This record gives sequence, structure tokens and C-alpha cells, in this order.
Amino acid sequence: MHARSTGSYSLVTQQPLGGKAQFGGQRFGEMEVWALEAYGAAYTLQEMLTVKSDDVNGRTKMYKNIVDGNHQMEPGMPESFNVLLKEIRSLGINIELED
Amino acid sequence: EFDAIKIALASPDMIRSWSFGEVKKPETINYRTFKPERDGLFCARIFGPVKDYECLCGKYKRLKHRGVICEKCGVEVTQTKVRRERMGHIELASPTAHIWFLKSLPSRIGLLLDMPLRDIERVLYFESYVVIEGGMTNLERQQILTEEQYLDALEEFGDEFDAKMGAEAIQALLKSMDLEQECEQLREELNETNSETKRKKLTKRIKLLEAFVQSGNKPEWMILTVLPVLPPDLRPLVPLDGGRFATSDLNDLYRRVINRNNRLKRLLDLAAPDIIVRNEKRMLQEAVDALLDNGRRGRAITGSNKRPLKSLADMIKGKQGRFRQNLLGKRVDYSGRSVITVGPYLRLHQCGLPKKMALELFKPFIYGKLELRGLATTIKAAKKMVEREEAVVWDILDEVIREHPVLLNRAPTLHRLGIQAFEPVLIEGKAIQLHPLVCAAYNADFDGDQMAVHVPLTLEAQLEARALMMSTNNILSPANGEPIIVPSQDVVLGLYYMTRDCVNAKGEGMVLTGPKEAERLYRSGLASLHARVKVRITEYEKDANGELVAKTSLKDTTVGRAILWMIVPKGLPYSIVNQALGKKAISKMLNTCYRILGLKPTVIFADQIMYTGFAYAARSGASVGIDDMVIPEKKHEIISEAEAEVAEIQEQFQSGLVTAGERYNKVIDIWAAANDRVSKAMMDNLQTETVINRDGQEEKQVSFNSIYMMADSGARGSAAQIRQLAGMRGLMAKPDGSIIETPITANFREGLNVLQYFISTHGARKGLADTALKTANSGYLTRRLVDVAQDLVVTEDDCGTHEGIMMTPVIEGGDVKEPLRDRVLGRVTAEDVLKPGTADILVPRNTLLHEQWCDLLEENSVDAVKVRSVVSCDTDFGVCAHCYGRDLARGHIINKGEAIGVIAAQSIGEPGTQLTMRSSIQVKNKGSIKLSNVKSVVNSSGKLVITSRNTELKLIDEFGRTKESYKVPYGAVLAKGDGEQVAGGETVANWDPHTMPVITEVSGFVRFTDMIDGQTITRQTDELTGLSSLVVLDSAERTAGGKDLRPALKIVDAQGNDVLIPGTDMPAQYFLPGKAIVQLEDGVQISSGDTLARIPQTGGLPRVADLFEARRPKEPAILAEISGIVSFGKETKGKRRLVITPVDGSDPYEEMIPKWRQLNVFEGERVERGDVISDGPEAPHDILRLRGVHAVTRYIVNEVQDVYRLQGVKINDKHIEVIVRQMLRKATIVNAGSSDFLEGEQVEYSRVKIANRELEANGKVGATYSRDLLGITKASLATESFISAASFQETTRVLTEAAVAGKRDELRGLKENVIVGRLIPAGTGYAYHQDRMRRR
Amino acid sequence: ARVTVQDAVEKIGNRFDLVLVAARRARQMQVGGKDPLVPEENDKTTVIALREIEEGLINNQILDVRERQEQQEQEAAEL
RNA sequence: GGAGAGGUA
Ligand SMILES: [Mg+2]
Ligand SMILES: [Zn+2]
Ligand SMILES: [Zn+2]
Repeated sequence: MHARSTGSYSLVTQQPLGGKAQFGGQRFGEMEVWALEAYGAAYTLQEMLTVKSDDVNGRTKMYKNIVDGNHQMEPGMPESFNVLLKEIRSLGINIELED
Repeated sequence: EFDAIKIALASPDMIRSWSFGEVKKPETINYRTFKPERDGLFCARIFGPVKDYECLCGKYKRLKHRGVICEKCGVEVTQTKVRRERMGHIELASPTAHIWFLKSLPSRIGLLLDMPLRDIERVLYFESYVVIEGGMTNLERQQILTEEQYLDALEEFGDEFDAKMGAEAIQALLKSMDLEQECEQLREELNETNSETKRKKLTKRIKLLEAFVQSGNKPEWMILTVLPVLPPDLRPLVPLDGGRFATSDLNDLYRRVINRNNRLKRLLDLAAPDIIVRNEKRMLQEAVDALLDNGRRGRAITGSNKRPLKSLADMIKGKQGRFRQNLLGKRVDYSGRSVITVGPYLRLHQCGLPKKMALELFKPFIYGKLELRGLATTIKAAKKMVEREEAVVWDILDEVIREHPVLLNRAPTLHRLGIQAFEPVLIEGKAIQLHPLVCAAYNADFDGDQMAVHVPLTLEAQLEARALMMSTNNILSPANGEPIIVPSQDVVLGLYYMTRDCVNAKGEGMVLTGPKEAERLYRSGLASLHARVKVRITEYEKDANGELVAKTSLKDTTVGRAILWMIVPKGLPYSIVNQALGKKAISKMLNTCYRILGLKPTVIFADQIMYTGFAYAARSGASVGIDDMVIPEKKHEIISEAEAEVAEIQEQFQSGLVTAGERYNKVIDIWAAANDRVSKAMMDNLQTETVINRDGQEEKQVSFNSIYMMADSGARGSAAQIRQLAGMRGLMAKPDGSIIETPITANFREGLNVLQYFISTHGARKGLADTALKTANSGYLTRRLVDVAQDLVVTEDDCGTHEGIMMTPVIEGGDVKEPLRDRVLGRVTAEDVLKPGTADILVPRNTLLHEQWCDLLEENSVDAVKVRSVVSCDTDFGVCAHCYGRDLARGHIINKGEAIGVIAAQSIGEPGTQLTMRSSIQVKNKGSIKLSNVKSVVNSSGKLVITSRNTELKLIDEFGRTKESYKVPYGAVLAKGDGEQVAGGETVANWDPHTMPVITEVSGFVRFTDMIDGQTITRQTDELTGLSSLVVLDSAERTAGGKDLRPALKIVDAQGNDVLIPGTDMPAQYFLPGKAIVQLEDGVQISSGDTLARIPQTGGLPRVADLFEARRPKEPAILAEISGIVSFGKETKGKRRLVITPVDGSDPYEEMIPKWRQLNVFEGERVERGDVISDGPEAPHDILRLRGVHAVTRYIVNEVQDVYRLQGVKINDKHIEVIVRQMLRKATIVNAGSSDFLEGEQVEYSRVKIANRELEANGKVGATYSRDLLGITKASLATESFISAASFQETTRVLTEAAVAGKRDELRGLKENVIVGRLIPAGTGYAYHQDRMRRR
Repeated sequence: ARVTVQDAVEKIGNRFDLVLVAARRARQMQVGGKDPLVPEENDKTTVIALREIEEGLINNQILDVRERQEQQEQEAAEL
């Protein structure tokens, strides 16, 4: 029996740690993403993999909002995607976002 | 903000543009003062400050100085996030090649410059020179040379010719080429001379070339000159905390390449001998190759433990790659994990939850509520209060929980139902209670399975949960309308035991005035729980328009049933509660209840069902005792008899009168017979054992033996298990699939001896291993499946077409495997059906076939129906609603926006685990006989002999609806004609299954035309009997003398002239093939239909895997490529040759046929396309290209559903049809016309479909496409969006190609939207996404 | 208490836009200083909005009408 | 943080 509301954060990627030893959180796996897609549920998926895990400013302001009794969120962009972008650009590949 | 993603090459200039400095030193950290080095791999002046707004030398350490740089460090005082976004660069002393563009397979460099890859690798690894221009002399543009060749060439020709060796030479070559000029030259050359293989090669090379000019890429950029470097923070140097650090192999690769670079720099400064610099340059090239992608070279590199290091090319591939590890699946806050228990007292819409986990999860909400109540005017005091959980906090928790749903998930979530929302109820335990009915949906045993808990934070998430994922909303499996909340195993037992009846129980024959009296009587104990009694009740029939008419009656049932009736809702017939109520009965009852009284009554009824079932099951006290395993008395006698029988056979083999194999087979047969006898005997002795006096003398009834009650009720175990328990447990099969001659003659009530148990253990281990490997593979299969069909979303209402498919009830030679009523249930029609009052419009052409209309069809005995499929919907990037049909997850048409592809994929993939891995016609019914594809004659006996192959026999009933169907083998004798009347059990046809005759059509003399003994035939007259016999020899068997002649027999007559074919003017002559044994003589009468001569003759999960993958079969039964007469050509060139010739059309088509193929047709036959020329499996690609789309799709669905239903699993065809539609999504051009597409282009079917469609609005002629089919693993890769493919496997191959093409992704698929984390254009997000699309 | 959403879906036969309209109403209610139209029984805002949807006195069209009317009122409240 | 070993559903 174990739970985690908001704890530490992995270093290279800003996601909750894993395992009971650390105060980590569960892993919303790929198949579960598929399952959520099968329902019409879209908002919940977006929040779950954008603000509850990754986007730093998103979760900071989400914490503030929740404290302030105002359930709303600002998506932003996942950091790990920027990580992938930089990693690819380290190779000779020039990759970027348009307008 | 941003809309699209662009990818391409980078010039060295652009690399420098990105860079924020140059690295020069391989040193990183001092290990004594942990600040970084001056300009080492880690460095502040290049990357940035370590602490926020802190100068490294600390001359300035406050935010006031923001923007300035230090004069001692040149470091920019600013945040440390800059240390995660700054990239450095390395100036490489020598040019170097990019590994990916070298060993890409295909190698872009290789084919681009058009050199075999071996030569290129030789040149790049400093072992072979190559001329750059080599003009004004014997040499050519790009001749290669060895070392001695090079020195000789420069000696003899020390003129200006140049031959270099390495990346510099390659770069010179590439930069020294004009693309467009070569493009023109190559297109002119490929114009013709010659399209044999140069066709393909030139087309591909021209494709690459025109791609290059199409992008803003210059070829020489493949040769790295300046090397980017990752930001330090993305490759952090974690301390091991033992005073040392971890490995972080990336940094070691960096230091190694830096050392090589500096070493080469020094040597070049010193102008060392060329050999040394060449060796060092090779070393540097190898280091670069390792850094970019280690392992692709013949030897990877390892630091310790002989494990290769992690190259950049490894951070992306495989499961550990970012895509599949952190970018598609992530860890998440606000989560919990626990074991699960039943707690059956719960409502279906709520679940238990421990106090501790509940308190942990909702902490922020608790803080908010506390601050609102004012009990804590801060967050720290509030944290303290919750930390010591004052008594107040608990009521606050209860308040917060009031209406906040949560999500429950189980680990192996196969299908959509594997995760569901619930309301929470607090509990003073540490285990998540769970309403038992959903366990079936979760396939969750209580043997220690764990579950995970999530909470939806935002309001929209809560509403989504409540309105979509609440348990009470998911009651029908999406795979099929069947309910999914079946009372599983215990409640069913209770109910079955309740609705039984002893012949003579306490309180029998009396009369009751309603169920309440029944309950009271039973509770007082004055009557048994099941005894026959007449009681008055009131049914509620709502036949009127939503008006529940009550009607009373005085029925005769058993008290238990009456008591149970109290629960059922109003509008149901009492008959539904009048049987023994097996599991199937309960499931059907629930289904009907939902179909009639909507949703809420059904769920409440289910809850009451469960409560009552548990109560009365517990009351029953149905236990199991050893005495229940009743062994049949006659078993010993039966076994002894069988053994004695075996003895005589063993004797017969001892004397040698019989062989060994037959002994074995007969032994097995008699053993099976005896085992069956034993099983039947025990079953009979068990099920009816109960004999009870009825207040008369004596009677019998079904038995109450606990085991039989559990088995028949269906709670647990089929007859097989009870058979093993009581009777002998049959035969066991040894590892190689063989079956042991001696069966296991002992049951489990008795003890098995050693050997028996040994054999059983072997079998069980086989089973377990098979299960493990099966699930392992099934996971991969389903992962593939969902990947290919994730982009499809219904997006329209109606596409406005009329094409469809003729759904018909399935026949397998035997009975109706599935009636039509269930194949078309819930799918809109294409064209209105006309009743068999023909010209009688029975239904509209665009109505949904819900249950009532299906009943109309059934009472009208319809045969086949034109139904609108999905494979032909005219919607682009989606499918109109009507083409799909009903939801199948709720009783009404599909909504607009649903992601049908994903649910179809899940439905197909989930059941995979349950699968396995490794003469005459006897009609049996009185009716009309009908025959199709009949090309037959009457023989000498007056019967009917067929000469067509696909002839089919139907038995139709008096009404006129087909009832039975059977394939007619070729050349079979038939008693009847067509349209006669048959009797049940009347044999109607017969044939020989062994040999092939030379059956004729008409009576007359037979003449041995073009048959000379010695070189065409041999006089191999039969010696056993003495009748005339001469054998036409094969090509190889015949000598070279009679090769040119073609032996044949032409039907002749007394006059000697050739007889004519019936009807046609062509003369009749059967061309006798090789090895044609003829026992007839010359000029001898033979009648119609007579053999002139004689010539002799998996289903597991991998079957599905291959079939969907569209892999070609082992022995592809060739087909009739086109229509027209058949002929032969040049023979035995390793194979035979055949040429087809239309009646009028040209005839260039020939084929080369392996000698092993027994072609049934002869040259003298005109054959239509599609007809089998060989026997064996069939390749889907040809099926498509020769019979359009509706043929291949029907074949596929028939095959797959056959496999599935063979194991007893129900799946709707839509889920497969969508898959097929995705599979065939491409096209290939045959003629551009007024279009702008190159001929051999393979283009997305949709693009051409709209381009031609709009061009015809103009006075322009479109193109002439030709659809194509691909295995899923290929089609998923040949998709416009490259990111979607990249997240899929073999990232490198797709990514390199896309970068060369400079592709540009626009992000309108699902998976990519998930990657970038924005609302999916599928569900609720579909509305917003479409709205935003419209906004631009 | 709320156990089903069948009646709300009957009022709005799409089952997706239902979520969005209910969310907008509940957002007006929670952060926006608005009041319910049905007597609450110590229940959260989401269920209250859903019940409002159920009774049919609030749907997407009426919501559009109300937001436009209050926008006009605000544009008339500046002077 | 990464490897390897074992274990549960
Ligand atoms: Mg288990
Ligand atoms: Zn300084
Ligand atoms: Zn359509």
C-alpha cells in the first residue's frame, strides 16, 4: 500500500521518480494511454501527461491554483520533448518548429 | 502557437549559428574543488552559470548584475536553466563522414554518388585511393586504386591528375557534382534501354536526386566538419557519493574524440609523415562513428563488463529510447497502488478506499478547504495539522470526497474496460475494496492482484470521468453487444439452486396469494425453499405505447422462483423466471431487461440480483465432500474388457498377421471407445442418481450432488474436469505430439501411480510454457495492430454513395455457422431490399437494421443483403457515420468524432491470449435440390457427370430459402438433375478422390493420333491382366525423337472424319499429357463421360499474425492472370511455359511454371481470369489486383472470423473491415493524364482521389491509379506524418530518409498530438480541434 | 446523489458536447460568482450543473443566449 | 542515474 501526491523529480527528465523506496509515483503506461483514447476522454489524458507530470511552470501554477480553490491549468509544452529536440539537433539533423 | 515541424540537414554554418562557444579540453572536473574546468567539456563561460545569478569567480553574485559578464570568467550572470539549452561545437581538424548516411541500407551516399558501398568504405578507411577527376589521361571520373596502384599511377602519370583517399576525397566528389544536370541525363537514359532492372535503379536514383533539389539541402553537408555537442545538463555527471562519480559513457566518448582531435591537430602542426596522420585520421573517423552510433561498425566499444556504451543513436531506439520510455508513457503524480478485496456490500458505482491513501492523495484539496474554513492561515501550519491529522481533518476529508471520482486500473490493461472511474468510500483498512461484478471486466482474481489509483484534478476531467468512465455507463462490451456484467460464478450458483424443485418437499401442493406469502412461509420454515405451489402473480406488459398494462394470473411454480420474482422490475414476462436459471439464462435475462427498460432499472436489478444470490447461496450451504466423487460401478469391468481386447490385437501382431501401425491405430481407437463409454456411464449414473418417493411409491429426478450442481449450473468447470475427477482421465500425448498407446486409467479420487503422474506433469509443463510464450507474442501483435489504425476517426455524417457488400449467412458445407440476422444487425442498408413478393419494397435503402427490422427479414426469409460497409466510404481522412453503422457500445447510431480505429484494434487484440499457438454426398433433409455452375453431361447409366470445378449444390426448403450447401468435386456422378426433390438421408453424389481421369463428352471411336511407340509412347502393356496398355511418355521420359509432335486423341466415328464439339465449330481432340496411361485401343467406341486415360494424383495465433501481415504463402496456387485461351511454349527450361491469348486482345503474357504443378486445364480450353491454374493457398495481393476490393476483404474477414469462432469468441466484422481499409490505403499510378504525377509514383490514395475528382470539374482527365495492399508493418511506415513512424520501430531508417527528404509534419494524427501533449482531435477535444481548424 | 447521466444525454444526444457545456456552466458557478437554479443538497458543483442540464432549463443554446445577454449588459454597464 | 541477479500478478 503506497501513495504519492507530489514529491521529488527526476533530473534529466522532469517526471516523478519511480519506486516505493523513493517517494515515487505510478507509471501511466502506453496501453493505458490507448485505453483513454478509446473512450472519448481527451481533457483528462492531456492533463495527466502534461501538467501532472512534466511541464514545470504548468504544475507550479497548478499548485497555486489548487491552493487558491480554482481548478484550471495552462498546458505549455513538455520538457522531455525539448530534450528530444536538443538530442536530435546534436546529430547533424536541423529540426525545429515552424511559425 | 507553432503549427508544424520541419526537419532537414544542417550546414556547418548553421551549426556554428547554434553554438555558444567551442570546446577544446577533455578535462571536466577537478575532484577537489567541484567547479568545472576553464573551457573543458563542462564550462561556465561557454554554457552558463552553475547557480542562479552567480558569477563563477563570484565577483558579482546578485540579480542586480543581470545581463553583464564577468571579466575573470566571461560568464553571463543569469538563471541556470541556460545550462540546459546551450550547445557547444567542436572544430574537427579533418573532414569526416556521417555514419548514418553511409550504412543506412540503402546508403544515400552510395547510390547518390552511384558507387558500390564496399568501395566507399575502403576509401573512407584509408586503404584505397580514388581519382577525383583523373582527366586528360587514361583515368576516369571516379576510378579506384590500391596503394601500389596509386604510386604506380602517379609515377607513370605524375601530371596534374589527383587521386585522394578519405572523407576529403568524398567531399570533393560530392561538392564537385551538378545535381540537375545529372537529373536530366539520368531521366533521358531511363527513357529506355532498358527497363529490366535499370528501370528500378534509375527510378530510385532519380527520386533521390529530384528530392535533393526539391529541398534546400546541399549533398556535401553529409560530411561533418563541425560537431555539435549536447548541453551538459542533459548528460549530467551524477556523483556516486563515494567521493567518485558514475560512468556517464557519453562524456567518455566526448573526451575520447576530443583527444583524437587534439592529437591530430598536434601532428598536423608538426607535419609528421603521411602514414601517421593517416592512421590518426582513421582513428578519429572511428571515434566519430562510435559517438554518433556505436555498434554499427563491426566492433562496438565498452568500458567495463564487456557491455557496449550508449551512443546518441541509442538514446532514441528501443524501449529505453525517449519515445517509448519518457515521451509516450510517463510517471505521474497523484497516484496510489494497493491490493484489492471484495467487500460485496458496495453499490456498483462506488469502491472502497483506505483512509491513509485517501488522505495522502487529496492533500492540496485539504489545504484549500482548511484555509477556506480559516483553521490555518498559511500552508505550513496547514501542513503540520494534516501531518498530525487532527480529528477535524477527517470530516474535512469526508467533505472533499463527497462527489469526487477517481480512476482504477489493473496492470495488463488489454481493452477499453481495463480502466474505469468510481466514486470513493473511505474504509479503515489498507486494501482497496472492489465491487465484485466488475472483476470479470477487469479479469481480476483475488489471488494477490494489485491495482493502481489515479485522481482527476481539473473540473473537465471530473466531468469526463462521471459522464464517460463511470462504471454504470459501461455494461456492453464494445467488441459485441453482449453484456459484460454477467453474474460470474457464485451468485449464479445461488440462483440456480434457488430455482430448482424437489419432487416432494415440505409444504407441497398448497396455494399462495403472492410472493410475499412465499417469503414469509420460507422464513418461518414451514415450506422448503423449492416445492411446487400454485401462486397468483401480476405481469406487466407494455405492448401499448409505453403503457404498462398489468394483468394477473394464477401460475404454478416453485416457491424459490416466486420469492425471486419480487426483485425483477415491472415490464418483464414471468416466463423469464420460470426455468432452472443457468448462467446463460441470467445473461439473456439481463440483456432483455436492458433492451426493454433502458439503463437504470437494469443496473438496480443487477444489484438486487447480486445481493439475493449471495444471501441464498450462503443459505444453501452447498459444500463439496469426497463422497460426491461417485465412481461408476461398471468402470472396472469396462476397463478389463478393453484390456482383454487389446491383448488379442497384440497377439495378432505377435504372429505377424497384422502390421505395427495398424496395431497402434486400432489400440488407440478401442481405447478411445472404452474411455467414451466410461465417461457416458459415470455421467448417467451421476446426473439422475436421485430416486425419491413422491408420496406414491418411487420416482427419480435430476441429482443434487454438489459437483453436478456446480457443473451444470455453469459456475465452474465443463464436463471434462468432472470426467477426469471421476472417470479415467483419457490418453496423454508425449512431447513430440505422439499419443501414448496406454492411457491413464486412474481418476483423481483414486491416486495415480508414478508413471501416470510423470506423463501428466509433462503435459502440464507443455501447457504452461505455451501460455507464457503465447501472451508474450500476443502483446507484440496488438501493439503492432493499434499502431497502424490509430489515426482513423469518424468525422462525417454521410458520404452519399450506393456501393456496399452482399452480407449472407455463412455456410461451411455443413449447417449455417452463423445466421444472417447477426451479421447485419446494426448496419445501415445500401439498397432497399425487396421481399420475395418481388417488386415489394420491404425496407428503405438507408435505414438502420435494428432488431425489429431484423425480425421482419427473418419472417420474410431473406438470403443476402446489400449493406454499406466501411471499406468503401467516400470520406477523406475519415468515414461518414452511415458507412460505419451503430455504436455497438450503446443502442443508437455512432456519434460524430469517435475513434473507431483504436477500439476496433483493442477488440481484435484482446482475445488473442485465449487462442492456441501450435467420398459421397449424404443430404439429410427433404427439399428441392439446386445446382450452380453446371457444365455437365449424362453418362451411360443415365446419371449426371459434371465437368466444371466450382459447381455448387444447394438444398433449399419448400419456402425457397437456401438451407444447405456443399461443394461438388469435379467429375462426380449425380443421381438427380436440377430442381428435383430429395429425401432425408438420400445419397445424391459420388466420386473417386484418388486418381484423375481423361473423361470425354460424346460417344464415338477413339483414335491414337500422333502416338508412335519409341519416341512418343511406350507399349507398357499390362502383364498382370493382359489388356492393351500404352503410356504416353513425359518430356524427360520421351527421347529427343518425338519432341516436336503433340500426342492427342480426337473423337472420331466410323467414317473416319473428326467428330465436332457440341455447339462450337472447333474440332474435338483431347491432348494427352505426359504419363498418360491409355488402356483403350484404336478406332474403338467409348460412350459419353468416360475416362479415356488415367493420370495419378496452421490455425493458431500465427495464422492471424501472417494473414494480417499479408505474407505470401509457401505454395501459391497460381491463378488465371487474364481471360482467353491457354497454350504452351518453350518447355523444360527448368520449368514449363504457358501463354494466354484473349479472343481479340493482345497476348504478350506468358508464365514459367514449376514442373510440380498439376494443371487441371488444357491448352484447348478458354479460361476466364481468376480461375485456379494450380492448387493450394492463395495470395491476397493477386486476389486484390484481379478481383477488386470487395473480394479480398470478404476473403480476409471470412478467414479471420473462421479462426476466431473456431475457438468460440464473438467479434463484429466492422473492427476487421476498418483494419483492411487502413491496410489498402495506398495506390500506384498507371497513367497521369492531365494530372501532374510521375508514372511509377506510389502516392497516397486520398490525394489522387481528390485531385482527379476536382480535375473532372474542369475539362481535364485525371490519372489511372491502381490500389495496393501492404502488411501493416509496412503501411504504418509509409505514412505522411514522419513523427508517428519515428515513435514506431526502426527510428533510424525512417528518420534518416525523412531528413534527406526534408519532410515537414503537420500534426493532425493522434499519436503525434499525444507526443506534443495537446487535445486529441478525437473525443471531447474533437469539437475544439475542429473549431480551431475552422479558425484558420 | 448522481449515479447516471442517461437523462442528460437524452436532453443532449451526443455525449461529448455534454461534458463541455456542463464544464462551462460549472466554471461559471465555481470561480464565477454565480448561483444555482436547483436546490442543492450539500453537493458539489459538477453534479449540480449536471442536474441543471437534466431538467433542461440549461442547455448549450440557452447558455449562449445568457452569455450574450450578460455581455450586452456589461457593455451597457460601462457608460 | 545506469547495469546485473532474483522475485510477484
Ligand atoms: Mg491473480
Ligand atoms: Zn567572475
Ligand atoms: Zn460513407
